[PDB]
Amino acid sequence: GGATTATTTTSTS
Amino acid sequence: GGATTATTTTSTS
Amino acid sequence: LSTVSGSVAKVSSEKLAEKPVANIMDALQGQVAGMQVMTTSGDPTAVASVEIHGTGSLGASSAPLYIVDGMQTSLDVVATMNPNDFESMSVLKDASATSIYGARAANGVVFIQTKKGKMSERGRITFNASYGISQILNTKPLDNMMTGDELLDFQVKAGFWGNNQTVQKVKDMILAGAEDLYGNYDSLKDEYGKTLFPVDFNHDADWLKALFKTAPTSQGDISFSGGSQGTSYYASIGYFDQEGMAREPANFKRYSGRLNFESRINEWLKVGANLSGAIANRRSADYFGKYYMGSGTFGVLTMPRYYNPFDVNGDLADVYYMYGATRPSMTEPYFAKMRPFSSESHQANVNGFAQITPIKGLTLKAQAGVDITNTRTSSKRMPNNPYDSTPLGERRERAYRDVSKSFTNTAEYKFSIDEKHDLTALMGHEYIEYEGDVIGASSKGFESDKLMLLSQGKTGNSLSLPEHRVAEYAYLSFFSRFNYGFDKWMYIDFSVRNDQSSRFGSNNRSAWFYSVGGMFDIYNKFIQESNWLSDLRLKMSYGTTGNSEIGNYNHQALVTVNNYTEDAMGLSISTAGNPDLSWEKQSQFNFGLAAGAFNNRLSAEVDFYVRTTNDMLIDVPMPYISGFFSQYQNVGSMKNTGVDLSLKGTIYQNKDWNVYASANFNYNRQEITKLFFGLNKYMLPNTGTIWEIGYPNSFYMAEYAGIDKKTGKQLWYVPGQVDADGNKVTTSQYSADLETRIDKSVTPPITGGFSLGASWKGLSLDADFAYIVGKWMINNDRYFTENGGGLMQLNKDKMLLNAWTEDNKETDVPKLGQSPQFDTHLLENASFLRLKNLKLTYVLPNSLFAGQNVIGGARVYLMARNLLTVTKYKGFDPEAGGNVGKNQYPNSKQYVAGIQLSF
Amino acid sequence: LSTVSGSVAKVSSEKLAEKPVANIMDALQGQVAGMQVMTTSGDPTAVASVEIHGTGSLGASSAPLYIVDGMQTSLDVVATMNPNDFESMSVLKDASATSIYGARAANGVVFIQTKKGKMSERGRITFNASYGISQILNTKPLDNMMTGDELLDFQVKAGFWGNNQTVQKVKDMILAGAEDLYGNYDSLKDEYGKTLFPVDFNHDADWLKALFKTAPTSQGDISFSGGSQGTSYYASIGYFDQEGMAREPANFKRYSGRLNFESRINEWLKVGANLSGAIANRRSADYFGKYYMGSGTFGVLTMPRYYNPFDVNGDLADVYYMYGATRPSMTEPYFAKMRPFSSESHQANVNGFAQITPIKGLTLKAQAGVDITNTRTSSKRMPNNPYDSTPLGERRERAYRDVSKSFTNTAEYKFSIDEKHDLTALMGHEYIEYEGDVIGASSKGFESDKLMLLSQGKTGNSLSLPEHRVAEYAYLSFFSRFNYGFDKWMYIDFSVRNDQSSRFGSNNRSAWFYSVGGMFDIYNKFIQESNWLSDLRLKMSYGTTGNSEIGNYNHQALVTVNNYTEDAMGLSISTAGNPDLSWEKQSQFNFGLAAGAFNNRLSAEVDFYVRTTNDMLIDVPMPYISGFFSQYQNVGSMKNTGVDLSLKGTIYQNKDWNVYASANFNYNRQEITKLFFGLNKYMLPNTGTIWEIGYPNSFYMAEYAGIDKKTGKQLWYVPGQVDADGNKVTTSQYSADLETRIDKSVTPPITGGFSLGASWKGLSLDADFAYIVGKWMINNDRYFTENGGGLMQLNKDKMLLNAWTEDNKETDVPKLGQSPQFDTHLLENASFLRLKNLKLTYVLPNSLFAGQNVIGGARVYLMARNLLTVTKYKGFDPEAGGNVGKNQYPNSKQYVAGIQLSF
Repeated sequence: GGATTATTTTSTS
Repeated sequence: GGATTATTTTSTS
Repeated sequence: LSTVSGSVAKVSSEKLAEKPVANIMDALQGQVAGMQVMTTSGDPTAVASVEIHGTGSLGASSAPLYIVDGMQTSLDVVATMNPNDFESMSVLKDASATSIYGARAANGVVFIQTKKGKMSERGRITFNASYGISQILNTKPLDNMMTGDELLDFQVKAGFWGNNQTVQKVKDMILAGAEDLYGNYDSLKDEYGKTLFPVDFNHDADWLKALFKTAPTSQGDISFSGGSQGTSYYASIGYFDQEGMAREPANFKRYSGRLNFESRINEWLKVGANLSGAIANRRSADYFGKYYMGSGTFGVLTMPRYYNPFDVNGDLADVYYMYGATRPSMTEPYFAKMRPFSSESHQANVNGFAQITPIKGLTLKAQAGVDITNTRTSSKRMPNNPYDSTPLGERRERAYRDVSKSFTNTAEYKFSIDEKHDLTALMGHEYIEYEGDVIGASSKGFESDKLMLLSQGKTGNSLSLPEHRVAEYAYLSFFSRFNYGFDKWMYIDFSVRNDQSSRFGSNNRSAWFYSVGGMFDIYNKFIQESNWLSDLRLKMSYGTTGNSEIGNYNHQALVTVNNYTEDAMGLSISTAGNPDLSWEKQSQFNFGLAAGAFNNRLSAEVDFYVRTTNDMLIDVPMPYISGFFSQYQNVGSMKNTGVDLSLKGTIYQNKDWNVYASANFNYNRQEITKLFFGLNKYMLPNTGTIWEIGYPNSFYMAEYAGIDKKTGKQLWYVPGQVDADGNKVTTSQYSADLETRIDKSVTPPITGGFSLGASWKGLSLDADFAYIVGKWMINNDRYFTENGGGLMQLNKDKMLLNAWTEDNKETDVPKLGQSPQFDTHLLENASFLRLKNLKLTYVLPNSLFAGQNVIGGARVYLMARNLLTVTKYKGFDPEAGGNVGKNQYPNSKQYVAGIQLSF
Repeated sequence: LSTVSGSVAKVSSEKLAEKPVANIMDALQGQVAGMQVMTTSGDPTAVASVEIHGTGSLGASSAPLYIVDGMQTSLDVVATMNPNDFESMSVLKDASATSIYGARAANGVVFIQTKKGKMSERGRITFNASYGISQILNTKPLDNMMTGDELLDFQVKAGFWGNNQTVQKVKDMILAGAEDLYGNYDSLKDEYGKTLFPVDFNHDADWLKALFKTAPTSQGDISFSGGSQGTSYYASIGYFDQEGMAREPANFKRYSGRLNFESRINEWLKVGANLSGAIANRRSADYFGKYYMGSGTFGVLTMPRYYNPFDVNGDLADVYYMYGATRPSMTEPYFAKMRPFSSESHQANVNGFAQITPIKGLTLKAQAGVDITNTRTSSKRMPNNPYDSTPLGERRERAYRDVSKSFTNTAEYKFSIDEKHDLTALMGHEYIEYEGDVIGASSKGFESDKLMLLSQGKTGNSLSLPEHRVAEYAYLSFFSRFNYGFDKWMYIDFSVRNDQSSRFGSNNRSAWFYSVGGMFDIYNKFIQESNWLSDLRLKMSYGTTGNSEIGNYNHQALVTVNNYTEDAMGLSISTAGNPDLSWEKQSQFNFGLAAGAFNNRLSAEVDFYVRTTNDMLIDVPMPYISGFFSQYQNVGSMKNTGVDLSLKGTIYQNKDWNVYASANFNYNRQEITKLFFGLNKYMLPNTGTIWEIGYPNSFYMAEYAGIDKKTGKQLWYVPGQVDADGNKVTTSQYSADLETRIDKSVTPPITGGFSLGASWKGLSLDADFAYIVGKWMINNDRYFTENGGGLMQLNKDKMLLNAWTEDNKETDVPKLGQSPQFDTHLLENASFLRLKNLKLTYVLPNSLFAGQNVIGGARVYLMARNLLTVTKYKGFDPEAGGNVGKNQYPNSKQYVAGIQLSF
């Protein structure tokens, strides 16, 4: 892959 | 060790 | 193995039959009350998440204690054991049942027990074989995406390509006049337009066919069981091979062996040895969970349908094209053959015991086990690649060694005093040890395929520093339990335990735990003459247990290297240190009732539990002004409360028919009681959840109201405020003060399952269902496929065509140039009901094997795993997740046909 | 296992009893006729040199084929097996006996066979323990060396220190006014003259105490043997620990395990599995064989006795002093704790078989074995050392993995045709495979003891390139033998074999071998009525066999990397290549006679053999003008011819006494027949030997005559020339044309051994002797200790004080300023007779264990190994050598007391 798209939320549990 | 002393004969068999 | 007043659920060998996965805990989803199992990938090298009676901590791990034949293992080592060797599996979900095993016995233990040879005068041979395929299980998410030209018209209208541009001006010379890229490479400058059309505005490229496939699965096994007058043996060999469902390769393949052996030497000593080995090959698809442009389910959803990864003949090409790129993007088979990877792991488990019975009564027992695994992996990056950033190649080798030793010695003495007062004492010692190690060495700069050893790379600025990691721990424990029993109807169990760990400081490492339990047989004393009821036992317990799963060096104030120049060394401060770190203490009250009617034909068990956790190990988040991310500490406490109940029956009618059923249910209610800094609540940043006093870890979101029909903006409810007409007040400006805790839960409260099974003269049909309700998930993929503000280069949902304009006014989807937030419209109901397996067998009749004494048994199967799910979650999988659905590996739907020749 | 007309020598379990060494072949020195075993170090991690019927080649290896339970191993893997598990050892020194095993079966095979459980109704337990010490075995070489002040006077007179200097002027301010060196170091500038006297002209420092010690040895074992109606088992665990006799550390320590298991499943199939494992720690003293200044036996002989390595209290210091040095020389314990080394090897051997008997007669047999070993070593060089060349430290890790798989499948069919014509057929398949691997990674530049991972070194010019080695091979073979037998007195064996190897080219890898043998029982047909004789069998054979032990890639013309800059790569020519490389074919004729008298009380066997080797693989020495050292080629041929004979008896008198004896002898005569380049003779440079047509590889030396009594020069005989008075002509100018082939041999012609054993009521005494005559060795240590020309700084022999001067004229030792040559006065007679073991046991009487059913056996031992040797070789060891005695590790003399409780 390449050019990671953004505005993700982190995952706890 | 250090300062290897010389005039040895090689060993076959 | 366990007490008589304990909470034990025993799973038989038929539920541990042929399952075409290496993850054995996924075969127990819905078979034990209270124990809930959820796996998060269809990866073959994936390990399930087990939780007994809810989550017990917030920082330390809530996994159980997996024990295979006395000595305790991990789930990756269990994955290399053949599941056809297992006789049963006992789950001990009590504080009186788990009182001779302790490292994280507050989470419950799982006792896997292996098969032993029966003592008939003629041995038994069994040859099993199987073959199946695996597919993706959901396709409905890509049923409402845009097509190619529809997406291009939507992009041209929204002003993504130009301010004054048409459809033909964009599609003609902007992103189809990019033969200028393919004309720079000698391998494909004469293939453009002839056999390779990377941009095709007339069809729709099937991106699911380019990223996921149908994968085969095989297994074979042969087992010899036998036993003479004193000795018994079970030998077995076999192999397993599972391929990855996704096109990015991730397989699993193991060759196994097993020899259990038991013998009685004389009238005074009995020895035994159960030892196994395996040679295993793993590989993982390490791009699922991250949002790259053309990978995973995010890539099957968001890639534009006017980009064609196939050639003119339908096969998958080596490269495709995205507009603006400066090199062609490699597809997954070409990226797999230009970046090789290979693992090889050798695992050996040696385990032995000796019982000595000197006098009548007491038996001494010594047991010792060694668990060694040597893993060795290799990775390449192949030279002379035209679509790479360099013509040079690289290599990287790694060697792992993990060695775990264990010793355990008990001395049991049982006796009676007059006729009906049978006591039993037991004292014992336990020592566990572990020492792992990682060594790594890489090289780069190769120019040939044949000359690629590590000692053949460049020697200047192309050198690098090796890798080295060391981990080790130890445990020492002294335990003792006493069972007192009256004649038939009263049993009282009492146990003490002292545990010492290497993970805590030298003044805080030792802790004392106890347990007291009782069982009362009401049927054999009071109601011994009855018409319908046939069994009734009441049982209760109370004990305290520890949990010590944090990490090996979490209590020192450490200083590490940090070099500045290449002439001297340099030290930095690594961790903060906590000298007062110790165990986490969980006290569980339990109270149950186990009935039985129609002499075996209705069994029912009802349980009740509390399970209070104090001195809870939280990896507490320090503020950023301290310079550290987090630090383990004993602060906080959290309660549970739950009921769980199971009931099984038999409702058959004739001599030929045999119909049975089973049902199983669990509900609990989490509650946090004390956090860490005098805080009332703590919201975890950009996760969507909150820890609050008196509630579970709920979700923490803003509430989405709708849109404004006069102007098109999104609308959110103001928390607390009510308008004069009773309606709730809305606002159109987003802020972090619009967020409130909503009444959902991250951990699902209600789990369960149920099974049916019918039979006939030979032909049998079993069906197992599992369900989880109360589960909600943030659908993070819908942030990308349902927004008109940013990321307009990707494929969108079909609903972004009725968006609010000045003409189209009566709609529901907002105006274009707005970014969405993470609020309650991305929170979805991920409550499902599955059909776990649908096995249909037919054992061949015994009259067929009459004269031949070479055979004497044959069975066939037709098994289907995960072929039906009912839910309302629109994201390829509701189980694959937990707090978010990211770019996920969906589970598999598998069709497997097998055969078994017992002779 | 072997034919009836073959040459098989079976060694029982009592000769494979407790021996306190890991090298098991040294326990067979003198027990097999023809097989001669010589080891060359007292190192614990040393491996013996076995030769059956003389040396068969000149380039390829003449080692036998070591087979432990069907699948073939190496002697390092055999060293990790407990020797108390071995039932017997068969040595198959024939061309008809070795016809189902082939990889180097022309050298003979050694079949080790493990113990199996007997089938009594009550099992057997055995607990063995032992403890002993090991010392150096010879001290006589340092009985005629100079003292301190005597050496100083000899040096001052010979003009080594000055032209005009006295004894006090040298000893006072030249080499005792070297507190100037010790005054530069903070650790010992205040210890000179107070507690540390490095130069002491008044005593004599015991340099044997500073370089060799007394080392302990322990072993323990516990074994459970058992067997029921169909099954049998032998389980065993134990450990072994041997310390190094020299002060430079070289130990051996292993923890072993073993489980042999056999079972009969039904009347149609029999299965079995014999599997073992080990965890082993090795270390080797890698300075013996080289001539460094203060190391080894050369260091105990040549170090001057006015240098003191001890302090004033008798303990060994950290450093000593040699004159002229710029840093203090570290002693062996300090050099051992400043250069740590640690190995850890995990070995597993898994091996299984299955026999199927479908019809009467034929049995099919399948067998498969895996042999895995993962070794992992670590080395350091510790920082902040004051006596080092740098204050920085280094580290180096290594990971080895060696995996060897094997499969073998036979199908035997035996039948009779009328009453007395029993045939037997056997066809079979064999596949052997091997794949090894080495990975290494180092780092340097550390400044602290605690911060020494590999990822914490410097990153500039202090980086380095990793290590990587790969080796692999394979073998495929199809064999078939047929035994025909008449009624009692005639057996005829005929066998064909096709062998294919991976070490030869694709047009030359396959070869066909055969064997025909016969046995005739003369006693059961002709002389069946006799008074004294009780057995007489005549047997003969002839077969051809192959040998393929050269190396894995010796036939390709290869090109390797050779980098010049750090920007591009560079290729060089690596080897020369030989496309026409194939096997080495040995045809052996054998003819024997085995008698027997007084019904068992005299056994005698006489054998005769030829063993012609054609197409012999020589690693031929190319001339230096080709740019290559050597290349493997099929050129040359060499014959043998030998007799070997053994005889054992029993000469006891009373009921209590039991006296037995055994004797064993072998003689052969080597002969070379064709060399390689049309050459008649080829002298190996500075080794002292020569290969010639029609003779063995003899020695090639000049002949030393004496000295010249008128002028003092050395004198050598002129070869061929005779003076007029019959005396031989001498000359005093050395040249290489004074060298001739002398009638000695490098390989000894005559080997043998003999054993005695007496017994009584319990008390037993066994004594074993081995001998080798005809062995000569060049004593290379006497070049250094008996010359007045060069190397005057070292200690000399005491005979260099009657050297020829103008006053002292009637002497035998030459003048001073002459260098000696390697001629016949350094060739010594290394023919010895040893006393290999002297075991004295006493089994406790059975009347002592009467009421207790817990015990029932006990034995004790008092064993002494190598306590007596008689020879006339003056060099610490005549066995430790072969063509030269360099700075050698002498063998050990060991005293071991043990105990065994069988119950």
